[PDB]
Amino acid sequence: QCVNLQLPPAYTNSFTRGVYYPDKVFRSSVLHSTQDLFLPFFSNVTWFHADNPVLPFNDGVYFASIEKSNIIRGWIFGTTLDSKTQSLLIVNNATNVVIKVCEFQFCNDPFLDVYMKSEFRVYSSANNCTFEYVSQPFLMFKNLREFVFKNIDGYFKIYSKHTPINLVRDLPQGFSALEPLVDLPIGINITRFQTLLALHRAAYYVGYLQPRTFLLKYNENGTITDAVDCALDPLSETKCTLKSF
Amino acid sequence: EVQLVESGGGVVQPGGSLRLSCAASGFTFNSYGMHWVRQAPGKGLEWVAFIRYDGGNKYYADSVKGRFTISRDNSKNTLYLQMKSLRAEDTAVYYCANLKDSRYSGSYYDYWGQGTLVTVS
Amino acid sequence: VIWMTQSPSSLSASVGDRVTITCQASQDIRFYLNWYQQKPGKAPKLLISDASNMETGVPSRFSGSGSGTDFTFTISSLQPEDIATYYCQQYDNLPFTFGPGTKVDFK
Ligand SMILES: *[C@@H]1O[C@H](CO)[C@@H](O[C@@H]2O[C@H](CO)[C@@H](O)[C@H](O)[C@H]2NC(C)=O)[C@H](O)[C@H]1NC(C)=O
Ligand SMILES: *[C@@H]1O[C@H](CO)[C@@H](O)[C@H](O)[C@H]1NC(C)=O
Ligand SMILES: *[C@@H]1O[C@H](CO)[C@@H](O)[C@H](O)[C@H]1NC(C)=O
Ligand SMILES: *[C@@H]1O[C@H](CO)[C@@H](O)[C@H](O)[C@H]1NC(C)=O
Ligand SMILES: *[C@@H]1O[C@H](CO)[C@@H](O)[C@H](O)[C@H]1NC(C)=O
Ligand SMILES: *[C@@H]1O[C@H](CO)[C@@H](O)[C@H](O)[C@H]1NC(C)=O
Repeated sequence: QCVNLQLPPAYTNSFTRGVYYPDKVFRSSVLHSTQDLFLPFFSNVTWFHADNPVLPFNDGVYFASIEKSNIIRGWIFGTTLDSKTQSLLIVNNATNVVIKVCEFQFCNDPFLDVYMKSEFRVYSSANNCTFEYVSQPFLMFKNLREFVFKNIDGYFKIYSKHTPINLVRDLPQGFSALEPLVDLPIGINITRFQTLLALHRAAYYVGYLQPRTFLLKYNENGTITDAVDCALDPLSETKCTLKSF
Repeated sequence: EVQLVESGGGVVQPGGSLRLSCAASGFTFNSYGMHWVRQAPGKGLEWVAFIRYDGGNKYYADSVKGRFTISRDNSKNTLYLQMKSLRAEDTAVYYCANLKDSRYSGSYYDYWGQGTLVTVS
Repeated sequence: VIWMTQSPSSLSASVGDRVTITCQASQDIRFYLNWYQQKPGKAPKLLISDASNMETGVPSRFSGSGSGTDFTFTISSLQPEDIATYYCQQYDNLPFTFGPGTKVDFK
């Protein structure tokens, strides 16, 4: 059962945020140059309050949230977002993450209805399902949860990082790389997406990835501690050319 | 809240050039692709050009391809159209728009400006 | 290039009449058709997307359906405020195109 429940955008500065491990190869004590879809440094990221519009997916999405009450539960990814095409639904409940790809007929304004227990009010039907996956929760001071969503050659790739945050209303400064979470062999197009919130009877940020060249610094324990955006400015370009921070 | 304002119209001579611009506000301009559409007096709508959100790929209608250039500056929330070798047949009202598109731009909302008149004579 | 056409080029109807407008494509464009309504002096307004999905704020008297190469736009009961030129647009492939436009007059 669906229930029928526009402000200007706010912006924040993704200072040096949204960098993920480009592959699963171990490297240490080395500067590695790679080209991939990354969030540009110091970009203007759209700030929403958990206000739940349908957004473009473009070439991939950087999604971050700051909350202490688990309001954001999942995402809807697809094109038409109705029964005409296959759509990807990712939701997290108290014990498991449920991922399905079906011809969903989504509600005009989808959400989870929380009374402890909850009822899903996301879609009225789910026909011709092609993919299903179940595992441990993706989501489970304030908690900062960062995700990167890519869709390349039929594979929906998710990267994530979870840290404590002590800021009031913005993104933190400093470097933290996101690790691979899951790689789903789905084979569908994604052009638009929407966020699923838990509403009882928190804010998030959305940025977009670009084909950028990065210089990644791996420390002695094989983790990334810094990075240079080679197209940010003339100094960063010099640093990349000489492979030297 | 959402506005699109065209400017740079006016009267030019055949073989000349004119640079149009569109100021965007009230929405996340830097996340959306943008279109130019023109409408000659007494005629229907004609699609002119499309540019992706990152200012990367550019597409043109056959009738303007090779003469018109589409560009944007996401730091100024401004869309541009540079028209060279203008012909008498290019007389039209030019609109900037964010057209609803479930395949290419991923736009869920449809926005249009008021349009600016370009006359070639 | 996918070429679009519409029929009739113009029609006259009175208030309460049912009005149907046909849009066709030279190529199969599945369901990726937009319908616009333009009044003189104003920019076009989107009424229907994805062939049959109504835009928020659009009166329930408007509807549409179809797929492939043959689409229909319908007004179940024409109102005096519905006198406008209607255009169909395909966005299945670039370049995007608009149809000739169907002019609805007041009988
Ligand atoms: C979270 O969602 C999963 C969906 O898989 C729930 O697990 C299923 O629960 C139904 C009963 O409603 C069983 O018939 C299925 O066999 C279960 N599937 C699996 C893989 O265990 C899970 O119970 C939900 N958790 C909560 C708290 O609602
Ligand atoms: C929500 O709106 C849709 C579209 O008008 C309608 O079909 C549906 O019955 C409404 N649901 C409720 C609970 O009002
Ligand atoms: C971000 O927005 C500010 C205006 O608030 C602008 O001055 C700055 O150049 C923009 N930066 C980028 C990368 O767009
Ligand atoms: C699955 O798709 C086919 C069309 O290929 C359709 O006829 C069928 O009804 C769909 N299945 C369901 C449960 O709707
Ligand atoms: C998915 O994208 C590919 C590449 O553009 C296209 O050929 C295909 O028709 C699309 N399918 C759907 C259902 O959009
Ligand atoms: C690497 O790990 C060791 C513990 O084995 C730790 O003492 C050291 O500080 C770590 N180095 C970095 C750069 O984190």
